[PDB]
Amino acid sequence: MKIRDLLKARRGPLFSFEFFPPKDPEGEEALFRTLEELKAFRPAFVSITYGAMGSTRERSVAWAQRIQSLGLNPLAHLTVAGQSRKEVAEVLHRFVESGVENLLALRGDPPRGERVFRPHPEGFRYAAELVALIRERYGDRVSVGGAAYPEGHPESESLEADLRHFKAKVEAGLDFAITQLFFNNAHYFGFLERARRAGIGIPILPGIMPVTSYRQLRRFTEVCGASIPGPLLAKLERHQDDPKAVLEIGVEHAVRQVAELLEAGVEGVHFYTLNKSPATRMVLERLGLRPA
Amino acid sequence: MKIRDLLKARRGPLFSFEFFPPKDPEGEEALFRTLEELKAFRPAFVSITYTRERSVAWAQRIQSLGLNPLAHLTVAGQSRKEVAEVLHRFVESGVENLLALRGDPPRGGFRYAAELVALIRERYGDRVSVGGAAYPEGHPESESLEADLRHFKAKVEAGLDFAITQLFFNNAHYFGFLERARRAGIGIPILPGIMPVTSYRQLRRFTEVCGASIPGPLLAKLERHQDDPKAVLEIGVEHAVRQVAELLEAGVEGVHFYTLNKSPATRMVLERLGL
Ligand SMILES: Cc1cc2nc3c(=O)[nH]c(=O)nc-3n(C[C@H](O)[C@H](O)[C@H](O)COP(=O)(O)OP(=O)(O)OC[C@H]3O[C@@H](n4cnc5c(N)ncnc54)[C@H](O)[C@@H]3O)c2cc1C
Repeated sequence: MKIRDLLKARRGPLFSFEFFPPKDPEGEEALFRTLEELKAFRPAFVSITYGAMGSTRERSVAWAQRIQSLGLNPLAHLTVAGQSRKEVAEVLHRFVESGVENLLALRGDPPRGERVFRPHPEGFRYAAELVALIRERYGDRVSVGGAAYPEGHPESESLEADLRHFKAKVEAGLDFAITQLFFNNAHYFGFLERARRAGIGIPILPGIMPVTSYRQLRRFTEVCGASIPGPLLAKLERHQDDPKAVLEIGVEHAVRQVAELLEAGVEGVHFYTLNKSPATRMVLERLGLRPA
Repeated sequence: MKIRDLLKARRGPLFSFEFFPPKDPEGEEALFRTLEELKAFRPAFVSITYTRERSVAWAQRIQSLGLNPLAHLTVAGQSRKEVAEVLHRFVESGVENLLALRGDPPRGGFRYAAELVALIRERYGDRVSVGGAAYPEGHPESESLEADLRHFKAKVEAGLDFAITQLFFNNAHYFGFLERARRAGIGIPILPGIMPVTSYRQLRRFTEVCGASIPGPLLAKLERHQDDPKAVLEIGVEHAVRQVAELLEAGVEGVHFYTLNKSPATRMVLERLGL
């Protein structure tokens, strides 16, 4: 099913899950056992994140076909970093010929432990270039999403420039966007209001990742650019070495965030889920969405 | 200044006030003494909720105090020419801001507000700024949130510059209304209207009010302290403060306070917010 059509039905909120590349073959089988269990939940779409800069490229195509084999709807993450325009086009074709109908067009992170993006010398620079590629080569045969940053990309120089680049990416041909994770709902609603004033009408799905360890915060603030609201931050940093209390804190905070988002009639919620972590399952149970 | 211009030019969220009207000459003078007191706060605009002779005089009086009136016009209970007449008198007085209404929040011939918006634009073009009411919680007795939103879109398309919502106690329902509006391609400013729950409850005793859902934790807090009006007051103020702090963090263009002259509720709310 195309995500644009799932969204168009307005059948209540779409719940989606994003997983991380498995470390070894037993972890891979464990992850697919988890996706098999997940089908009962009837997720809207599932994905596993892309790019060890390129990847794992044949691996990520294979994982999308395996997800489809389970009767789940894969969203293929497709990046431009570390790859020529022609390599990007090749991988794109491999996903679509494999029956992937949903693509998330992204710039992609730089390589591990490197902070500054530098384009491939014969590659794209901006995700909006990949969106335009897909639309010109496939049109409506696929449904295309992009990332959105309610608190702004760390590398942008103001929220208003950031919004203007987001509008350009939507106009290149997005059907929906999924946000970077955030912990303060008011910054998501405020992004939605900037987007509304800018006449952007596409569905924008909030992305949520419950805090599961204190060591995540540095990735969250510095790399993802998400602020941690004061009351939450206080609790976390008084409990860093009680991983039991950090987890329960993160779960509680995510439950309350998602409850408000669902009461605000968001088009769906996209959950960033560590492969082994029970954080997301606990959130869903506490919300009444999954059996205890 | 026209409200649409105040909004584009704002240096920060705009605060406006809407007073429920007085019952007697005593309460009339106290209201305008409050309004003069208010000049020090530099409110974006002020108004008084819905007898129309006195309405025009009130607008002139507010202007006389150096305040910017948002004049209310309703289609309810009057002919078309009467409506155009009150309209002309407002605009002849130098009122440049008009709120086109059927019902006039917090309260619960032309038939539709949209027809009055369209009349204003026919007669005055863009030389006035026109708002309408918005209902984040709809008319669920009556239609569907979807049908409600279609009606709002039509009213906006008649020529609104901005909307001010009916009061709400659950911010999520205001954010959900904005999201519905976004998906419908409505980009005009829409200001959240807030009334401390005390005041609303007081008001509902006296007249018919437009509905505003009371969330679980607030409804429960109210009931435990149910007798102890200074407790109940405090609960109302604390709830309105938290609502507004979240609204401002979410980049609302302003906040519109519905107030009983009269109650200490709205004064306390502004005070704790550091306004
Ligand atoms: C849901 C989600 C899933 C993700 N999955 C992955 C994944 O699988 N693999 C991975 O490596 N990363 C992934 N990412 C991370 C993402 O790749 C990074 O955050 C990256 O830094 C930004 O990607 P983007 O697609 O938004 O960048 P772009 O939209 O290309 O924007 C990058 C920068 O350029 C600016 N910009 C855009 N257009 C212009 C213009 N034309 N002129 C000047 N500046 C412009 C933007 O404002 C921004 O600062 C994901 C992020 C999200 C939110």
